[PDB]
Amino acid sequence: EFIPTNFEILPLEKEATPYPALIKDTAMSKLWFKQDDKFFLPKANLNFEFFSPFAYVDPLHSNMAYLYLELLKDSLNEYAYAAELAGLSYDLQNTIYGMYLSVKGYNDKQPILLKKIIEKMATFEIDEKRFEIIKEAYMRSLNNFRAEQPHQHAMYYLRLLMTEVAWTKDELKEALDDVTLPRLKAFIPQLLSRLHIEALLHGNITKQAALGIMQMVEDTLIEHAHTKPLLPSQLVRYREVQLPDRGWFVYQQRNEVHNNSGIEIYYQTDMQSTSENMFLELFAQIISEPAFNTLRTKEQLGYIVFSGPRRANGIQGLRFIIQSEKPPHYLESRVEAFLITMEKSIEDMTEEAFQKHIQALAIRRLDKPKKLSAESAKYWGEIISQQYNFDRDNTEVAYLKTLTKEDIIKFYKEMLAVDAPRRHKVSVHVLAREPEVIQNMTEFKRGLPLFPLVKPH
Amino acid sequence: EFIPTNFEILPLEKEATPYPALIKDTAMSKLWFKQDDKFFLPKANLNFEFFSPFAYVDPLHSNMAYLYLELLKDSLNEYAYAAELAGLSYDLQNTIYGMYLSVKGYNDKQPILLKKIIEKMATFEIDEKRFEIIKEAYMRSLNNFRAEQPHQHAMYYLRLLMTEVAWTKDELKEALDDVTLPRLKAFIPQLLSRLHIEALLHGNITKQAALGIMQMVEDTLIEHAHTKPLLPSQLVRYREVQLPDRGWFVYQQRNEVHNNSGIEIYYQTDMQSTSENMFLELFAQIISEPAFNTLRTKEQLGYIVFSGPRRANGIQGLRFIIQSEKPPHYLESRVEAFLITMEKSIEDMTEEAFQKHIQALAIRRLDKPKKLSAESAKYWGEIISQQYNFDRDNTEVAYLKTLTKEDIIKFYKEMLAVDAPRRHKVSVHVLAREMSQAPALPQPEVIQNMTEFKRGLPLFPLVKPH
Repeated sequence: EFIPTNFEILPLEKEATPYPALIKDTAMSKLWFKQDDKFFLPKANLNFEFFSPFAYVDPLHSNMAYLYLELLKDSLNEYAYAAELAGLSYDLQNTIYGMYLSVKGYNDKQPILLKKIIEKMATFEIDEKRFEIIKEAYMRSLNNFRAEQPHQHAMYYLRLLMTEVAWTKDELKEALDDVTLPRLKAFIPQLLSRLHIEALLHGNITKQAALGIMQMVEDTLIEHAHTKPLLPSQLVRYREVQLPDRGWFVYQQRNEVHNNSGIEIYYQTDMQSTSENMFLELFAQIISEPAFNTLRTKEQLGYIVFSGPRRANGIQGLRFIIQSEKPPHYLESRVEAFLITMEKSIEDMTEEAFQKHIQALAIRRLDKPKKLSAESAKYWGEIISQQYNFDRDNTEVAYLKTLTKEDIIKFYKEMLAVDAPRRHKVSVHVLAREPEVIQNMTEFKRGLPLFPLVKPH
Repeated sequence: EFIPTNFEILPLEKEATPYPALIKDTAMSKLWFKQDDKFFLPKANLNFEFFSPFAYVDPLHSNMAYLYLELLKDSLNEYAYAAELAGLSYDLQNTIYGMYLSVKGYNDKQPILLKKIIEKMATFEIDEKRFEIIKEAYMRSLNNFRAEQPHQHAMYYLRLLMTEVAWTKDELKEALDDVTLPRLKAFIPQLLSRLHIEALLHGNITKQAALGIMQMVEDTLIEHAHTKPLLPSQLVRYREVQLPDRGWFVYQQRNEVHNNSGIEIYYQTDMQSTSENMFLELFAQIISEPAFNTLRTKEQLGYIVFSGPRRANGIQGLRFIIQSEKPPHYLESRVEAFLITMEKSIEDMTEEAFQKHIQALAIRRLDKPKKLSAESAKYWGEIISQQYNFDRDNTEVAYLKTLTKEDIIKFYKEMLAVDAPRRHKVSVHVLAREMSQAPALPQPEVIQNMTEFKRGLPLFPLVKPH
């Protein structure tokens, strides 16, 4: 029931910001807030990150976190679905860093519902055969990972190689022999003991009641297990590996199931500066549409052929996701033919190609939101990257029109040419069922540098 | 009963290697061993190192590790005294890596005592009031670390800044407010679940008996806590902080007791490449005696005046440790004045200073070991640094004959001078309790948050192991 009365719209106050302001920061939590200006709807959306150290400590802890949230979902689904039937949808998911909480719906009863959600996932129990079915089930999903689509395989190996630490699915497979009820049951209060909160509150709501409810919530967190905040030195992130400025390295991975060869051709550009976002977006699109002309039709590589940006750890990147059944060096050679095609296709650009193209980028980028969850998802998508540049849109567009033909030529050469000093190229071969070598990826990653992080504005 | 009857000199075998070979490799361990051709004593060394991810993850489990090993030795002391009286030493220690074991002594009950030690710390129990005493007592030992001399305190900050992760002593101090005995006792076998041992064994035993001792140990572990081997992706090390190629950064702390300011002046040259070893060593000796001659002696700056190299994490370095009662920037100015003094003193070198200086550097570096415990500490210090290049001596001497003096200007200009494009300069201030011509150096940065400092900063590569 939960008092479905108050659907009223709340008028905007003195805090007449168009972007979410950080209304509370502690060592326990960090709180951003934004009333709805454009839509004025009787709705609210809430997103929560619970940051905690125990997440990527070891493949065993990751499995336990998984199973925790997984069986947690299995526990609460039976209670939650009738309230979800009332028009309040949600999602619980995980991060490599922490936990992902979504609360979406009306303004009327999210405080009571979220209250009972916190009270519910605080005091948590395990059934035996339930644990076995879920265990076996994810065990299937794990050794299944030999049998999926090579574009996912390629993105998995790329996010393996180009992060700081990475636990393979093999280790995850072998370690499931030890997941016992007492071991998880020891793990559970340890995890929830000490953690960090981060929250998005967005809708026709107030700041003070948001602070009081959020306060109430973290006070309940302290009420259960005597929660203490985290230390501000263990809010670390994982950096990304610096290529030694010239290397073009490659290796191979042999699939077992699919008679298909994926391939991902990674390029380190740079951190997201304001110039580099528009460099990479515009250059990506200038190699986008002629690729639609030449790759499927003319070069006939495959059907799942993809190229483009990479947004991870605050670091930009360039990729070529292609799954087909080919020799990988043969496929690389026609990718290099496409690189020659785009290289001269730069220098053959008229003013017209340029102008239609930058207007294409413009309408590609420009759109007003259409629902509070969309804009809230973009803002959350900025809070997870800890950037907060709320008006990067206007600045990047204002920069975007201030480009020349020669502006991307000077962008092109040092990173992409064959005689290039800043060429950061690396590919990953995924084989079908039938530079330097990389023997041990730890010993590979041993003597390679690490990129800096972004200054928070 | 630990009195020996083993007085038998073992004849050296057909296996006449001058350096320890990897005689046993598993996914669990890695084992290095030699025996003394020269020294001929019935004694042996043992340097077991436990390795674990969970050691330095947080203040809390590290606190539990230290209190564990403390009450561990405290329990096994009353037995240990007869061995210690006989010349059978041991040491349990903790590292940033894991826990550190170093046994040394005679050839009597070596597998036997080691068997007991491993089996004891394998299955170990806790008393209540014993836990209260270890808690309270090391808790009292914590806030004493405000009170030490700032050269020691500054070297703590040096190993603080020049690593990847580092827990300060306050946060580590505060985290013991909630440590109860059941949390530790739950923690312990989880700690002991998986771990790595890599050991150097040196002295009067054989190869096959060493294989049996190693097997013994790991089998004892698998017997107790069912230890399984690691995978080689969790063979991590910590990286070291990049400097932004021209920056000179500094900050200050303040002591309460001492009325003196300290300083340590760090310089990132480079990794130990063949050139850089003889470069920095030669520069270290040429900055050794004249700094002692003019700064501490002649200028009478202070008493805790120290100069010289720094070698940590496979990274060379140059540091200057000076505690005195001075303004530290004033002190910087005369440090830099000494740099100009040395700069001029370079070009004034004849061939006699040159030849006597490099020969004295050679004899400073070259010496055959006298005590067996010394050479084991050097080799061990190289095994923990994962270098293993034991024939670095021939390497260094062969490189040494190929040096000039203009090379050290080439060393001086981009790396050490003030007009440097490749300037990697960093000092550390430590204030006192209450707080002859220098040019205008560029401005330093204030450093409020060391974490937010290290946040966007690159990290160094690691070393290819020899």
